[PDB]
Amino acid sequence: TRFVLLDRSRPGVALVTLNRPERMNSMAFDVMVPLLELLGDLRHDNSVRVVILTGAGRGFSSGMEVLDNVILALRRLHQPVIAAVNGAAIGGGLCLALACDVRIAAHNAYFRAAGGLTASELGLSYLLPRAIGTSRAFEIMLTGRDVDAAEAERIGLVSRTVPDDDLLETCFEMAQRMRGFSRPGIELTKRTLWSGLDAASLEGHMQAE
Amino acid sequence: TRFVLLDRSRPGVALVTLNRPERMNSMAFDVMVPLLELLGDLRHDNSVRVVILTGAGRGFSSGMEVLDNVILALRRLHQPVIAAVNGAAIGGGLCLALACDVRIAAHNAYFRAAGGLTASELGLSYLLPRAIGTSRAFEIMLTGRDVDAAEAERIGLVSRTVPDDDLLETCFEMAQRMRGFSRPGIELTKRTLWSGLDAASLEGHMQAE
Amino acid sequence: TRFVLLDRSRPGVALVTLNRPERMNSMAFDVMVPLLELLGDLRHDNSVRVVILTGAGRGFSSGMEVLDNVILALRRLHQPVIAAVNGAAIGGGLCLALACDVRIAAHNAYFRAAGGLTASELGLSYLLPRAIGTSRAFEIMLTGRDVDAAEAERIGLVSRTVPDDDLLETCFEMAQRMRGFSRPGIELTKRTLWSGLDAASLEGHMQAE
Repeated sequence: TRFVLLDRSRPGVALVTLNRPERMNSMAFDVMVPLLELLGDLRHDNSVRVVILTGAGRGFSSGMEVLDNVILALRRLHQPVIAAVNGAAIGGGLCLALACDVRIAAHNAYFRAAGGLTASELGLSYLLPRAIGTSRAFEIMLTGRDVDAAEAERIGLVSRTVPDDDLLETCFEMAQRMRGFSRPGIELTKRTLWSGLDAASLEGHMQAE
Repeated sequence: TRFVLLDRSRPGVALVTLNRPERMNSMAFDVMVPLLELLGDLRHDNSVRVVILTGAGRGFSSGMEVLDNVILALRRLHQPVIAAVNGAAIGGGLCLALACDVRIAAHNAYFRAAGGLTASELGLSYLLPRAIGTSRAFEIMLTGRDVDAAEAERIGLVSRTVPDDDLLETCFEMAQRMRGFSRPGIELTKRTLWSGLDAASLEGHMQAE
Repeated sequence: TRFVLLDRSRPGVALVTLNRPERMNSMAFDVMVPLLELLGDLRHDNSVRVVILTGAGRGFSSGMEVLDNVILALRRLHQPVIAAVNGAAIGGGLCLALACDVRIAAHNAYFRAAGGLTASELGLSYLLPRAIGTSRAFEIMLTGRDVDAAEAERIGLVSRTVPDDDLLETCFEMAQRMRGFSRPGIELTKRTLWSGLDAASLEGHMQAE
């Protein structure tokens, strides 16, 4: 009945579930705003070392902009965010997954860019070519085709694709491994990675303080 | 007898053929300048939704700079450009293909960087690592080796590799699919993609107007 | 007994061996400083066309910063540098390999990011996502897992993976091929490639002089 659920069962992990499976967790206002407030809170929760983000039901997400705020909130966390893509990641849903630090896909997952200049398409146009190279990003976005989970793994859109039944535990297993590193160590890795993408030059980035 | 041919057989599509098969469509002045003027015209033709670019004969192209003007003209089109790489794409020819939005290769195609600071090598050095990653771009350009069509598909230099006999119709099939999207929608996708490559940061790009 | 060895057996090639196999050629001060001085000398040696960099013993390298100076010295050479990754490339060792122009791996090799804001992690965070895309770079660096030589080749972290016994000769064969191009031609290719990575835009890069 809540639009975004939080699960703190596992030590050091916050499992966040987009919860309107009826509408394929479409990123309407009443989903993205509570998500934004939760992401803000999680930033200050030092018991949480890793965030796993997933969708209730059949889809991950079918996707006055709040998506850009959410994207930057994900990036602002000192915790790594693992997207557990359990089903359809479409438009804003694909962009949300690309805003996470790691993606793992269920066999059931597929990915589509879709949709008017939106935060979603701007985010996609920045992040997708940097994930999978310009050739594949360009034709996927220009044809608007579906990318299945096997292809997503092959081309490096996700890190791994696993049986639907194994998805969350794979993510929990990865989170558990990440817990073994120090909180400031992991944070620095995440921060250098995202700022490395924006860096003007190699030398400038190496001079970062 | 014309050095660049235009074919408007298929609705919404302009098939452009580099036509000096004798010299493997080498990007001499008398080819690139008519191509440049045609690309300028196509920009204003609202009957054309998609451009397919290919070479006459055995090669795609064997490649006071006009290549840079052509590169920027391709990019300036609101229409997606599909390179139908039917054979040898060498030097300026590879750079021309990389300046298109999507590449499809015939079984017959192969790719080589070749050649004096040229627009070709500058364009390549920017575009190839962004297409296929720095490791592969660097050694392909530093060894100057041939890359066959099967490898090109594997590493994401092209989106697909198909039988020689099926090349153009695969491209027409993709163009036909792209026609289904609105003209301003497709345009925005192409524009965000190319400007995304040049963007200084994620956040700056998301603030684009 | 020297910490960095130079081998000029093969014409046009300088084979540089990191020589403290006892400590897995860890990039301590007494290794990196002589390497830095050697890289400086090699820059002025016009008999040397290609540099091959490798490690003595079982590892490539297990890795007040001098690593950043070494990184920029490698990049400053007009000669291509081929990393012959003969074993463990860990932390600064992986970053060193990523600072070379081409990587070839022995069957024996594996790669790990490891480690406090260091030149190593900054260099990695810039170079790894540009080599293999953000999805794989991010999870490899955030999980700190080992990447074996077969995977490294598959994802384009290295150009090729070969039997341990064949590693150096594969590199010598590639160097021999690179020798066939002119010294200023090869130099320009290397320079456009590295500056292309830092370029602000396609058009700006094409206007380079």
